[PDB]
Amino acid sequence: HTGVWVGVSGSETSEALSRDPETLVGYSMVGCQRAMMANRLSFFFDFRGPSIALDTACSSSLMALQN
Amino acid sequence: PEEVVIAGMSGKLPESENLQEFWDNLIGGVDMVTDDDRRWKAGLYGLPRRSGKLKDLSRFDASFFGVHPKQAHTMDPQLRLLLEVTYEAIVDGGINPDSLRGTHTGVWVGVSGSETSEALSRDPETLVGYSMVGCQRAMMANRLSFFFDFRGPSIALDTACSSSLMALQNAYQAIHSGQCPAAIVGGINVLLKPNTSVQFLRLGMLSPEGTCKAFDTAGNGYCRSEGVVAVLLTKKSLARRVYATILNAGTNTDGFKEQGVTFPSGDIQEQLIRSLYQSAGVAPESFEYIEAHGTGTKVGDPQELNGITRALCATRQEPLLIGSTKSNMGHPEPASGLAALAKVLLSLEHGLWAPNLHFHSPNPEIPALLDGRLQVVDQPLPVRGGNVGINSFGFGGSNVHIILRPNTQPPPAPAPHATLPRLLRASGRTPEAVQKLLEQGLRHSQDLAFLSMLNDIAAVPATAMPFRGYAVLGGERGGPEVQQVPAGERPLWFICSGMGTQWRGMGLSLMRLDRFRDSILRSDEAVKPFGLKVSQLLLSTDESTFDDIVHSFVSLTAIQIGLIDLLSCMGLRPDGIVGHSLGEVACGYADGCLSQEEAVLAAYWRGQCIKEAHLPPGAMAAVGLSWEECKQRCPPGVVPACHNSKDTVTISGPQAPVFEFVEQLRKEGVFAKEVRTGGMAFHSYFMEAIAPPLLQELKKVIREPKPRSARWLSTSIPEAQWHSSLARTSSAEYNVNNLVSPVLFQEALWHVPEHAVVLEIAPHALLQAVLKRGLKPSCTIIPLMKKDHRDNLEFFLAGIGRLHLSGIDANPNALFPPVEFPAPRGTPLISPLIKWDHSLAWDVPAAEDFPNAAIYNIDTSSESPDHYLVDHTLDGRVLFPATGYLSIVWKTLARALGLGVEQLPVVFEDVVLHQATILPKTGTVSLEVRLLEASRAFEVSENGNLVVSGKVYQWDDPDPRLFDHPESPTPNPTEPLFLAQAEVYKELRLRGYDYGPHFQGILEASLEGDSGRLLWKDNWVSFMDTMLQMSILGSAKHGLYLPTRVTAIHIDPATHRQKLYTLQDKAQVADVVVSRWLRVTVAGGVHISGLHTESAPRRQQEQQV
Repeated sequence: HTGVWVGVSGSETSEALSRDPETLVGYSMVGCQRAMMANRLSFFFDFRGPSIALDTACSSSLMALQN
Repeated sequence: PEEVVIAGMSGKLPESENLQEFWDNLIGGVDMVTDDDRRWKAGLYGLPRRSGKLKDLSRFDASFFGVHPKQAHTMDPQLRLLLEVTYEAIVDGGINPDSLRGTHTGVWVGVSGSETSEALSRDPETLVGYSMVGCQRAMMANRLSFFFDFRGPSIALDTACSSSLMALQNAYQAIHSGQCPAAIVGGINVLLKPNTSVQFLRLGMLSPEGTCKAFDTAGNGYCRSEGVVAVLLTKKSLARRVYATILNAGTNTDGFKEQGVTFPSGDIQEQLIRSLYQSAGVAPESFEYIEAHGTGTKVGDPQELNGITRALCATRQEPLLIGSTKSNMGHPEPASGLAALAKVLLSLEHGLWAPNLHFHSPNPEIPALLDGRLQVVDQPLPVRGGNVGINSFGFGGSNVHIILRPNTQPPPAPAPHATLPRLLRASGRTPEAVQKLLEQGLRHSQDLAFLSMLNDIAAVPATAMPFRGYAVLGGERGGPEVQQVPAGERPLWFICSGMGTQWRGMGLSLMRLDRFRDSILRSDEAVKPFGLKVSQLLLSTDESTFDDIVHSFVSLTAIQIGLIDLLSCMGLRPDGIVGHSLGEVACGYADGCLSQEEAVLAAYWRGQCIKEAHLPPGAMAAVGLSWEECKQRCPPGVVPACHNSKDTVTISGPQAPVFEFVEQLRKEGVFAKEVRTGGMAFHSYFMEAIAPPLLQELKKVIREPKPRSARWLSTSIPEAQWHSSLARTSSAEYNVNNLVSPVLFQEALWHVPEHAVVLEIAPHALLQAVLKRGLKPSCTIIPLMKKDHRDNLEFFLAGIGRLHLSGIDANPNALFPPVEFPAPRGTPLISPLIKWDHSLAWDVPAAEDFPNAAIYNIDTSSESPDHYLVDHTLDGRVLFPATGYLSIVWKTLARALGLGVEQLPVVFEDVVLHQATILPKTGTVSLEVRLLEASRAFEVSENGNLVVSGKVYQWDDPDPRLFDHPESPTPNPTEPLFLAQAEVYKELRLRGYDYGPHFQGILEASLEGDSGRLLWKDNWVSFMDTMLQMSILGSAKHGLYLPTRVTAIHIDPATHRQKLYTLQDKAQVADVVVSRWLRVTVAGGVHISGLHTESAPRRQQEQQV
């Protein structure tokens, strides 16, 4: 039931890949969405617990540790 | 632990400016998803044309939230709407926001997009710094905490489409564990960037029909929608209104799934549901309605519904109701959960289940729907009663499920107090807001809980909400009054009237109140030893009841004490106390210098002592003359009695001298009158004899004197003595002096500061004129009772209302018995009633602020949409079609002009192809096209080498005549035979052109090669290449010739659509003509002029040896 709390505040790569409507690929949503930063880890490691992506700025990592 | 309840709720949802409109749409069957062009021109990039969208995003009351005009434009619309919706959420439950300020309450906001941050930082030369404060994802919770001063956790979750419900789960954990006393939960999602809808469409999640057809066979995808919804979770000890109680909320991730990351897993969802309903101790049968995700996808719905069937519907007898709010308003990804919660709570409040649209046949992959074990709500169903469940499952894999126990509180049993009139006080940002609140209050006049909750939230400072209003309900003469409130603190003062105010049947209209009755009973107990009861005196009917001095004095003191008690109940404390001579007793009670029993006893003793001695009758008379002048005018035996004001002076004395001087005044014509006291000249020398026994009795009456607070201003003694010992403490000597020394009311008035709120505390506002003239013009008298009025409770309530309008915060809930909480089910919602100042319109990013010279990657692999190019093989090597460059340049021009290719008739001129690009077998080749609009020229470069050059520009005035087929120079009447597709392409093969199936599009051609029929697919490259093939077909020159120059080309999609005619089979065909004399190849909507082809050396690969 182990769960993944990840402190992230920047999703810049999401913008770069989603800048051209003609040739974008739907994979970018799976690979760049902020929430996937933890869901990918849970998917690979087979964790059935929580998977959150906190966003408080400059304190997100320690907030994840507290959670 | 502690109970967690849903105190309040608010939000803005697709085509629903408030929750009441959301409900009106849900029940009425309206489809909140529309086909408008608000966010972007519909059909852009092939996106689904339909999307549920909020009505307006440009409204925000920045001033109320301390956001400056510049900061407002740079702020995210989500944050502005969220501030407003959260304020509505706090007030929905009656919890005044200032009560939670400084509390540990924590904000959880679930959000998934930051398009505004990407937009406002696009130009690094002029972007403003404060764009990050107002657009950062972390500021969704931080800004709310900053404004509302919440010292608890402030987080912003993403959790991939289950953010709102995950935040609700975290808030439930926090309040359950005692970490936080209350929580605010939010969900926000706005559609501003078409690239995101394009991504979701490419992933295959969006529905081409633009509808979430839940639990139905036609399920294809989901319709994206905008939402902003905020909820207030509080522990049961605080909640004033309760919607439902959160029995248990959980969360789990699907973990590793062989199918993929975006594949819903039903086993894990079933495990979570079962675990939760086991940990909460709730039988599966108790459930009455589970709000399924219902996204509408083909794979997700079977998994979720089968999981629900296994977890819940396995061991029950009656069928289970299943619903999906997304079929109505679309799918707000981050805020989907809270939208479902809002729907469920509204349906519970209104006693119906909001139906589910777009369901006309079950999905045969779900056995439960086919059987009766699950019942979809396709029409309204009354709420029978049970526990509800809500689950939101993000596409990442995070699941959330919450069990709810609906609130079932019946309306209270009627009580006599409900007949008495109430008072409603409102405060708003605009007069219209206060009027709206008053109107809604008057509609529900009989709902005590609603009025109590409204009165609780109206206590807000005048600076924030400048307009106030009040309305007495339950009385015949009741009409809302509204006026703007001047800012700044206004001192509150008390003026206690004198001996004159006394009338038959006074106070009975106030005995119906509780505090007044208790005060009167305490007074009667105080005076009980002497044989008379104040209650009996008030209840008397004889017009001679109050002719006695003692009855009048004691009843007057009791009534004033009761009024002063009523004012205290509402938290009011005076900054100034001033009294007429009988009043100072009551005034003394106001400051606490006396206890109630002491004051009542003193009044009775004064009366009895006055009765004991006998003096010659003498009438106290009022004369309108200057006080000092009155001194000289007054005859012997009379002394001034009351310095009411600058003009008003009532003189008293022996009856005969007063009559003589009254006759003299009447001769003068000046104002002359005498108040009725039983013919007694109070405050004159006659009272001197009465004193000794008066002091004796009062000494026992007042055991230990006490200091007179600085607030109390003494009319008994001049200011010169205001440092004196005698006038320093409320004592027997003080009362004796008051009974003897003349009244100095006018003097004490001058210390009433400007903008004072006086209150004539007495059974009858006798001194309204005196106070109006004496006080400075700005003051406000606000009288509380009146003489002979039918319902004095209405007058008192209107007095409290005027007090409210004047700035003073008086909460009328104290007057009446408290209302039990939680409030009954069905109480009107308060969120729709809160209206803001939306005069201004703040910047909202447009679709042109997001990225959309032009560079094109030609990928010829199997999956690439350009895979058809692998059929354009000449000499055995694949080459980019000459017409392929034309299409790329055309798309570039369309994008720059901001139109679609189908809508842009274009003209190419003086095109030159300088080199041939060989499409690699493995890899890609990138072509870059640049335009010079002013020169109307274009260039296509390949790795820095010029490929195609010429001119391209929009065709201003298309004309169909240009495409009429030129008369053929050869009649060809016989037409015995024609070249079939096989034969024409066999000839082309012999010449060396090796076109594949995709570029085989000449259904038939004439022998001379001038006429033919061309097949039309959606690809323009193939059609134009087939035109060039027809041109090449009729030439006598052998070997392969490639285009090198075209003089002019015209294209017109409209005429092209008109020209295409379907064949007997389903195929679409276009008729072509080639006139070599005129040098034109015309087919459908295309017109090629001045084509020049140059022979190309054979590759001499001689792969065949």
